[PDB]
Parts: sequence; structure tokens; C-alpha cells
Amino acid sequence: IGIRLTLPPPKVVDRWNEKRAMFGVYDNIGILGNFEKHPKELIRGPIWLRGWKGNELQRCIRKRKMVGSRMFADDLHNLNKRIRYLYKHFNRHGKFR
Amino acid sequence: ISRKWEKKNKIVYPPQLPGEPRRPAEIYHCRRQIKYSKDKMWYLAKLIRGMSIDQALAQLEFNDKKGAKIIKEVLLEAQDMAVRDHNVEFRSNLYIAESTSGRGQCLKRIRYHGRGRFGIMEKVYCHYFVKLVEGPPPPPEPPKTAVAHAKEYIQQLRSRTIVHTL
Amino acid sequence: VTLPPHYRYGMSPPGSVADKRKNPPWIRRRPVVVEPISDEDWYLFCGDTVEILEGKDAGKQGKVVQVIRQRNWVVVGGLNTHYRYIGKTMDYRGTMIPSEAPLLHRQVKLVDPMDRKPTEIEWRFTEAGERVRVSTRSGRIIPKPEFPRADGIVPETWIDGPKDTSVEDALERTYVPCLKTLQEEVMEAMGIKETRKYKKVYWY
Amino acid sequence: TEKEFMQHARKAGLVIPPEKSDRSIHLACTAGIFDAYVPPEGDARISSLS
Amino acid sequence: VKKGFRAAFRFQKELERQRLLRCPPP
Amino acid sequence: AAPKNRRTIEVNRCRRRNPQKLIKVKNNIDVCPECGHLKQKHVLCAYCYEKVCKETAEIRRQIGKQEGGPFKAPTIETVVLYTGETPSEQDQGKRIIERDRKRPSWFTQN
RNA sequence: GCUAAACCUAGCCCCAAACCCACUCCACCUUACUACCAGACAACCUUAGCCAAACCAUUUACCCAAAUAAAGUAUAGGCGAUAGAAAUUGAAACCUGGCGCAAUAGAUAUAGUACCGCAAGGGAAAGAUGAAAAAUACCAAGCAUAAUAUAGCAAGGACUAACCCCUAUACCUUCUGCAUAAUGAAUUAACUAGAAAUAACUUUGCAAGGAGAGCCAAAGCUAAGACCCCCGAAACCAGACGAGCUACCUAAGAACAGCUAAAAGAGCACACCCGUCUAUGUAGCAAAAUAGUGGGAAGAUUUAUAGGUAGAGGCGA
RNA sequence: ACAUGAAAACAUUCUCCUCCGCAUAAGCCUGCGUCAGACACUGAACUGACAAUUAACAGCCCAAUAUCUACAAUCAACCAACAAGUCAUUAUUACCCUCACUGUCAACCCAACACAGGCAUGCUCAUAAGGAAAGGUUAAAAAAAGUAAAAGGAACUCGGCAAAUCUUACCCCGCCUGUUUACCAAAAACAUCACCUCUAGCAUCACCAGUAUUAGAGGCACCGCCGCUCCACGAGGGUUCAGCUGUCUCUUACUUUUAACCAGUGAAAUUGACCUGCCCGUGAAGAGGCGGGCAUAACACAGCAAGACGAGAAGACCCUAUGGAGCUUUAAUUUAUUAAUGCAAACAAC
Ligand SMILES: [Mg+2]
Ligand SMILES: [Mg+2]
Ligand SMILES: [Mg+2]
Ligand SMILES: [Mg+2]
Ligand SMILES: [Mg+2]
Ligand SMILES: [Mg+2]
Ligand SMILES: [Mg+2]
Ligand SMILES: [Mg+2]
Ligand SMILES: [Mg+2]
Ligand SMILES: [Mg+2]
Ligand SMILES: [Mg+2]
Ligand SMILES: [Mg+2]
Ligand SMILES: [Mg+2]
Ligand SMILES: [Mg+2]
Ligand SMILES: [Mg+2]
Ligand SMILES: [Zn+2]
Repeated sequence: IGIRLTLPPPKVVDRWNEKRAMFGVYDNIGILGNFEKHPKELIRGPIWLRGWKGNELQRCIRKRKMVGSRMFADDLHNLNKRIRYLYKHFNRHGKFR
Repeated sequence: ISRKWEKKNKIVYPPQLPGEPRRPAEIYHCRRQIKYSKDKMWYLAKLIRGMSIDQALAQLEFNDKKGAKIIKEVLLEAQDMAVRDHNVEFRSNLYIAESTSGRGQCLKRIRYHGRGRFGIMEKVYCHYFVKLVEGPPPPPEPPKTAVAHAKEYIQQLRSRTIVHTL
Repeated sequence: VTLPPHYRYGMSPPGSVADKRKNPPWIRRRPVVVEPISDEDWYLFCGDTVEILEGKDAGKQGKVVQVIRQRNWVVVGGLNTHYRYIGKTMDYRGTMIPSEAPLLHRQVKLVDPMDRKPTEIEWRFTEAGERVRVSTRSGRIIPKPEFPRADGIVPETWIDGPKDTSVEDALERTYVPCLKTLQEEVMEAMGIKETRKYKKVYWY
Repeated sequence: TEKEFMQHARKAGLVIPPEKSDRSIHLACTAGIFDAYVPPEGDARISSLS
Repeated sequence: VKKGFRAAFRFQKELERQRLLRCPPP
Repeated sequence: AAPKNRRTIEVNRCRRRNPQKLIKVKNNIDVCPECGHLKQKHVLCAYCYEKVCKETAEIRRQIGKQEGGPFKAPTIETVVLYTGETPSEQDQGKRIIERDRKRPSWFTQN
């Protein structure tokens, strides 16, 4: 019980597909391009997560302040509740003071 | 589920040279999903265990338990295909080798109790397994006689060595 | 037409006794991945001789009797057939007759009628614009084989019944276009006279 | 509690495939000899008279 | 179903050892 | 009162498989001299008792059909007669029951 | 060897991009899904409280429409917990995405269905063959195979030898101290609980300079590594749903044998209403009952139907 | 823990019971009609298919505008009332088409169930209708119900509780009557006629379509006397006479149910693991498990309740929480709210 009685199907990985064979290209565009472009501008992803990093609390304010007006009603309510809980936990709880 | 008992009748041994003796015939038969308790059916299986087929039928015919008639039919059809399909010459030259009961699939029902309480009752089902071997039943093991006790005690006394030394 | 979203198609037609038993309404099996083939791209039709490529008996040619577009299945009569017992009862052993097995459209290849060799085929238009299929090598015209129609009617041997309209009566035209409805034309035909007028009502 | 078995099995043999179907079972051989041949009596002695 | 391969691989060797012990070859 | 600890399977085996809990072997089983079916020494044979009841039921069915109504019990003796039989010299003034069957071998005629 | 055990899809999550659906016929605001009669009926009005300041009366962050910076600065505040700007500065863009989940996971979802609730509302479980069904071996726990022979946390040292010999006061948690007769645990499988970089430490880079505007610097500056759990109250407030049980009321109904008496909130006594005492029952027939015995039984009596009073409230012999 | 009265040709007959039965309304919605696939083959209150309940009963009504309607009911005649009641038209205009639609079954509704409960009305007042307490056996303990009992008759007991019998008187409290803690209190508690106190001079949804002999808010609890007695009554709390009885001295016998065995179906609390003995001592201070002694083949069934600080709801009982809630107030902070006055505003009011 709790373990499979047969071997899982073997997995095949293409180490030389288009994405793997050219990962990291243009990451030094700023150094080698007279600083006309920043490697941060190559970041592809969420609007509030482009060239920025922070803890869970900080990510919630940044999402709310930038795209909060466009979120769904249920999602906005949950995001507001998450900020309230995170604010209480970080500013009032912990081993260290 | 598992149904290995049925497949036990499909194994075929290679032909035997005249030098080796006759391999006794064996038949595996079982009835599934019997509306009976496996604990209650165990007593009947143990009762007819090791006895002849026809003696077992006589004992089961006059038994008042409901499971007795179920085993009686199972033994009867087991004897039929033994002669018909398993190259058994004499239908009365059979003895019970192993008879046992196993738990079957059971349902769960609600039994109402007072004060709004309830209890989960269970509709018990069980299987019955039986193996028949051609030939007279083996003689029962005789009681161990006093002389047998005497030699065994002597052997223990003669098998002791000086311990914790060379 | 009552099929589950992940219904699996089999040899038995949907709704048949065997299909209902094999595929109960509550069954949920893993869907079978089938390469999509467009209606125009498909070139396998009933009654066409097809040369099978991969099988226990390769190199043989046969005519497809049934085609399943949902699973890209081609069934060739007398080819790729296993064996089974028919009419099995508790007292009878059963009748042994061969039974075909499904074959994929890639497991088989169309054959040139003039040259008994598989060829690759493409769809090309004729001079009149009617669509045909032309083979890659030694291109020619291979039309759709004539097959018995599903309803089982044979117009070449059709006889009108007591309740069957004659061709001349069915094809002759009596409609004279005009600005009258069915009701008023019928009413004047039968001479029905209605002097009373319809008073205006309120609609909302 | 209401859970029960799936005992919806109906006895089914292999007699007739569904009708009004273009596909039909292909037969490779006939059921029996078209004309019965009665062996002449004494063919065992005819075997000796090769 | 738990993703992973080493645990299943180790289990297969253990079963084969049991199968070997169940009926050792001549 | 509730159990204090769970009883182990070793203890349960010692109780459930006790010799007096087992079914005792019956040694009063013998074959019927007439039909060859098993019977007990002190119990009537099932085969022969049941075949007598069916004949008794058939005769009783003939009894009611000839009777034709409740509360009409005859005040005379009754004798059942089979096919190809005639009333006896001592069989006079007694109700006669006709059975469309041959008299059984075990049914000895007086 | 039996109840079983295993499986890979169904589908889902987070982003990018892009602004979405709603008349076959018929019915559907009256008791919705009901072919067909004189009306007048109207929407708009600061949220509160939990919680934190270890109480609390005061106060206590909640997208408001450009990221970064100015800056947690100026200011506000039982000047205390905490709250918190602006002037000014100025931003990039190449979906064809996943070091996301794989049936106790991922949406609750096979479905807001089954089922529970008068209503508002709550809310599941599960599937697994194969190319073809027109082919029908080994694994938890529990048992069985195979009940048991002095003696004892069940084991260890051993031994020719299972036991017999000798030794040994179960685990976790809470307390100074538990074999403790203090809590927790029948057993198995799965699920289930340490989140943050102010300073300091370690290791690169550069160096009186460091940093890809802003910031720091009297060897500093930049970068990286590395520290801060889970479940559980009685409560408070806001908005809905409830008087088919019950408290009371309104509309119009119905029931009360016989005897004594007298025009009786009279007496005996059925139907009927109630429930004084005893016994039975105590997972029961019953989440308040049965048997007997009792009070009332023409009245402030009993009872069927429809309607009204709703929680900061109603109703109350 | 649960069940199916008996014989039999399964035609029928027999024994026993009814406090039930039929219909309507309300409710429910095909839920023991046919065919096929505890008990069960015809097995069936399960599944699939087929079949059905036909309107005269009932439901579903009414042209308009004006105008009428003092005198109960109770055999309604006497009589006697108060609580003052449950049933009526006419004038004129308009008006002549007609039998449409729906309810109609059942062993049935609310109680988680085929639940000993709850459930309105009309007939039957013992049935002309509807049903079966015993699956079989034995006749141990123990438990429940019933019957019988020598002699005595409350000596039993907190108490004449129960049972038998069908008695008398007294005290306390409450006038009586009625009402309440649905589910531990039916009372001395509450309401109650009667009496007393306070407030109100009046229209168009309550009071009220009323007006100081009225209305509202209260206290007390009739009558009577000058705070106290008196009738009647009470499932209220005490006492007593006589009788009565197994309450007792002192229990015994019999019947039924549980009971035990046989066959079928088959729960719940509980459970760290157990190979689970006694005495004394020791110990977190009350030991089957530690120490010293003793006892000791294995094993099931029926009883017993001394122990396993037995089991069942983090029980009740005391303390803590800078934990709650209900109530009170001359606890602290308020008048936002309402009402009444003053000023301003507006021209006596709003
Ligand atoms: Mg109930
Ligand atoms: Mg009367
Ligand atoms: Mg009275
Ligand atoms: Mg009392
Ligand atoms: Mg019992
Ligand atoms: Mg009995
Ligand atoms: Mg006496
Ligand atoms: Mg006394
Ligand atoms: Mg009494
Ligand atoms: Mg009273
Ligand atoms: Mg009470
Ligand atoms: Mg009072
Ligand atoms: Mg039994
Ligand atoms: Mg507090
Ligand atoms: Mg508080
Ligand atoms: Zn016989």
C-alpha cells in the first residue's frame, strides 16, 4: 500500500531544444549594447512582478496599488483580507522583537 | 478482488514417466458472495475438514445451520466436475483437504437507535473454499504414547552440553 | 443522441445493445487521443480497396467495409481478423468464426487500381471544378467507389406502393405566386363566408 | 448508507449482431459438406486390394 | 499517484528479491 | 459496564475454537433400506415420509372433491380404491374413494 | 487466499493577451413558468464592530486610478499605540507562459446535483482492462491457512533446545517529583504545524570611493548566504430568513353521551384537554413514552382553517 | 435486540382480539394492480415494462348606479334572561349565448424508520367492518407484570409509597374558579370578582367609530368587622379515628414477559500494549506489573458486582483570566434620540 507496483514511464528531455540551447542570451545586452537596454526589461511575467522582489506582504500592496482596480470582485475581497491578516501577523507576532 | 482459486484448476503438469508414482488428483472449487457470516461458516468448514466426501455430505445433510446446505451443494458440484473433467475414476474416492471461509464484499446500512442515535450495521457476505484430493483420507495422527514421551525426555537429557566453557 | 462528453466509440454502433452494456451512462474512462483529420483531408471511403502496411499478415489488399471518423478507424473485410466463439451457451461450445480488428488510417495505404502497389494521394480539382483525388506517383483519377446506401433503398429496383406519390404528381408544379396567405386562399376555395370583422385589440 | 452493488448485469450471449448494419461477419468456410458422400461397404478389404 | 522514480525502482528490486526467494532457480 | 482493554486475537482464538464450541460428529446416520437415502435411526426417512404425504394429499384432495362442502363429515368408514379394483367382500357400506392411479407397491391392500 | 492493493487521465490554479453572454414556437411578478378587464403602488439618506494600544471611554493601516525616488521625511496622535503626505523626479515591453496541482491534491463541483434545513442557508462522496469486448505472481490493517500448557510492560543475556535460568517499574505531555490509580492514543493508510534581513557574522566585486539617477561613506559601498509555527472559545457588529412548533391577537367555523340538579366560571361521570403519584423505560416505542392511578370536562372550555405581531424585537393570568 | 395464532385438499375451517372501522377534509404524489427479472420459489412493501382515477360530488361564480335591512338563537309556543347575537331588499338601465376547465388511485400525513407518539369532522357505540399477543424447546438464578395465602393487622417506612378498602376529624396556607417553569417545581407562586391609588375635558387606522357611572397605568386579593375572623373549595403542607390489606413479622405458591438452548438477521458505549493471581512491605502518600514470601496444566458456559481510584458530557463543587454575558444603580463618559422652555432666523403657528 502507498507505493506503485509498476515503474513510472520513462521521461525524455531534449537538452538541445530552442529554449534550452539559447537560455541566457541577451542577458548582457546592457554591458554589450552601450547600456541602451536593461536586463530587467527582458523580464516577462506579471505587471507587478517585473524587475521587483519582496516578501508576501509587499507583493500584496504592489498588486493592489497597480492592478487592484482591474481585479475581480471576489479576488479583490480576498486580497484585502490577505493584506489585513499579513499586516497583523508580521507587525504583532514572531519570536524576535 | 482476487480469484486465484478458480485459476488453480487450470494448471497442467507435464506427463509423468512410469518410474515415478501416480500423482493424486486435486480439484479447487469455491463459491463467492454467500449471504452468511464467515465466522459462522468457519465452524462448518472445520467440521468437514479432513473427512471423506461422502461422509462429509452425510454430516452436512442433517446439520441445522443454514450454511450446511450451501456447502453440501458446493461439495456435490465439486465431485461432479472431478469425475467428468478431472479424470477421477471413483467419485467416492475423495477426501477434503482444506476447507475455509473468507470475508466477502459487504454493504453498510444504518440501524436506528433511541434518542435519535444510530448504529452502522453490516450485511456480511463470505466465500467458501474447498479442495478435494483423490484417494482415501489419511489416517488421523495417533495420540503420542508414554514410550514416545520416554525417549523424547531421554533425548533432551542426552543433548545437553557443558555451557559457557571450552 | 445521448453520449457522455468522454464517450468512447467502439465496434458496436452507439445505442446498440452491446454498446449500452459496454459503455454504461456512469462509466468514465480515459479519453483516447486521436490525431485530428479534416473532412477534406480524409480520403478513406467505404468500398475502396486498401493495402494494409503493418499487421500480422502484411502485403495483402482488401476492401474497407466500415469507417469510423471519430477514431480514424478503417475496418477491412477479411483482413486483420482474430477468432472468437459465437453462440456460446452453458450446453454448446460455440461457433468459431473470424472477426476483424480496427486499423488506423496510417496503418493502411490506398492502392492504385491499375498498379497493385500503395501510393500517396492528394486532393486536386478537375477541369470542371469537381474535386477528385490524384496520386503522387502516376497521377490519375480514382473516384469514390459505389457503395450500398445506408437506408438500403435501390432506386433501380424501386416499385411505388399504395401510399407512394407518383413521380409526375410529385414533380408537377401548381404554385402560382401571389399576395395571398394560405388561410384566405383556402377560405375562398371552399366558399366559406365570414361577414363579421375583427375589432382592434390592445397589444402589450 | 444507501450505497449498493453495481448488480445491473443482464445475461448476454453472442447470437446476432445489431441489424440494419452494412458491416456483416465474414465467413471463411461453410458449416458442412454440400453433398454427403456415403463410403461403400467393405472399403477396408478394398484397402488390401490396392 | 506520487511523482518520483527512485522509490518505485527500489520497490521493484525488493519484489524481485521476494520472487527469487519464493521459487529459487535450479 | 464497558470493556477495559481490547481482547487480542490469541485470546479470541482460544475461545472461538474451543472444543465444545465445535460441531460434534453424528454417529446415528444410516442408509434407508428401501430408497437408499440417508436417515437417522430415530427419525423417519425424509424420502419415504414425503412420498407418503404427497399420496395422502392426493387422496385428501379426492376426499374434499367427493365431499363438496364443510361440516359434512361422513358417519361411515372410508376405503381408497385404485384403478382396476373392485369393492371387497368386507368393504360394504363404506365410502369409496377412486384414485386414477395404480396402487403403490408399499401401499399394501388389506 | 479473501476483504484488498496499485494506475492517468478528467479537470483545476496562477499569469499574459483581449473589453463578455442573453427573442425556434409556447408559458412565466396571480399560488412564477397560469391565453383573455377601470388602475394609480414606488428607488435615492455617514456603516458598525471584532481587533491593537497587553483594560478601556480617545485613537487604530484598508486599491482610487505612473512604477521608482523624494520618505517612513514634513506633519498628525490619551504627542502613545500608531497614522502619514506633497512640491519635485519619470516606464518598459519580443503570450503562443509555468524549477503550478494530478482524484484525501488542484475550483465545492462527475454538482451547487444527491442529501439536511419551514425559510434564509449548508452541502457532499466517487473514475481506473485492452489496438480490438463484432476478442470476456508478490505489498498496510483485519482474518484464513495454523486456538491454548505454570511466571507476570512480554524483551534482552543466552542456550543443544520455543518455554523453563538471570536481568528489566510501557510512550508522549504537564509538574520539584509520574510504573503511577494525572491527560492523550483500538489499529492501518493518507493529509496535518517556523512565514520577515534593522543590526551583526561569513564569502565575492570595487575602493576614498561604492551603487545600472535617488542612497551611504572619517574604509566604506554593492551583492549573496543565513533567525521569527498549528488547532481550539464563550463573545461584538452589519445585512438577510423565520409566529406551519409555541406566546398573544383578528376573521369566520366546529365539539361537548348519560345522571343529579338548577336557568350555577354547579356535582358525578364518556368523548376530549391536562399531566398529581407509582412502576416500567434510560442508545427506550419515544431527543420526554407506556401501564395504572389522578385534575378538569357548558366553560377564563377544547379544537380545525386563514391572517398579524421578529431579535436594540415580539409576546407573556 | 427483532419475528410468523392453529390444522389442512392450501379449497377451507378453527381459536382469540378490537379503544376500532368506513367516509370526508388536510397532507403526500403511484408508494403490496398485471407481466417479467427473520423468511421467501408464487420470490416481494426491490427493479424493468404495461395498465389506471371518466361527473351528477367538489372546486372554478355574480353588469352598473342609486336605495333599503330596530325587534336573536335556544322544538320558539310558554317563561326567563344577558354576554345583545349566525343568515332580508327595492327603483331604473343593460341583458336572451349555455354544460367548458380542474380534483377523483393506494396499505398513504408530521415524527431520521413499515416508530407503542401527534393528527380536524360526519356515521357505526359494537360491529354487517378491521385484525393476530406465541419462530421452536426447556420451565435455573435474576428482573418486570398479575393472582392466591395460615395467624396478626402499619409492628414496614422519611411518609399507609404501593396494594387492599371505599372512612372520620383537626391545624397551616391560599376566598372560590382558572393559569405557569413544553423536557426534574402545578404550589403557599400568578391571574381572579371586590376594594384602594395615580393620570386624562377629548375625534376620522390603537384607546374609539368610545367621552369622568369613561379610558389608561398600578397595588391588594372576595364577603364582614375595627389590623382581625368567617362559609365553600384545593392531585397544596402536617396530624388523627375506624376499616383495609404480603407494607411488614416472614415470606411461599402459580401464570405471563425477559431468561437459557436450537435456526436466521444482527448493533452501541468501550479498547496504549498485555503472556491480566494472593499476603505483607514500599512507593506521586490506595499496586495484577516494584521488593520479600505464597499459590500456579490448558480451556469454554451460567451467575455475582469487592476491585480494575470501572464506563458515559474537559460534570458538579472552590481559585485564576487586566476572558464574556444578563440585571441594578446616587460607577465613569455622553445627549447623538425624544419631549418641554429660552434666543436667533422667518412672518400666531410651522
Ligand atoms: Mg425521532
Ligand atoms: Mg353533558
Ligand atoms: Mg362545573
Ligand atoms: Mg408533588
Ligand atoms: Mg435475548
Ligand atoms: Mg422465543
Ligand atoms: Mg394474610
Ligand atoms: Mg412505625
Ligand atoms: Mg396510594
Ligand atoms: Mg383547580
Ligand atoms: Mg417542567
Ligand atoms: Mg397572589
Ligand atoms: Mg442465535
Ligand atoms: Mg476584559
Ligand atoms: Mg472585550
Ligand atoms: Zn427412505
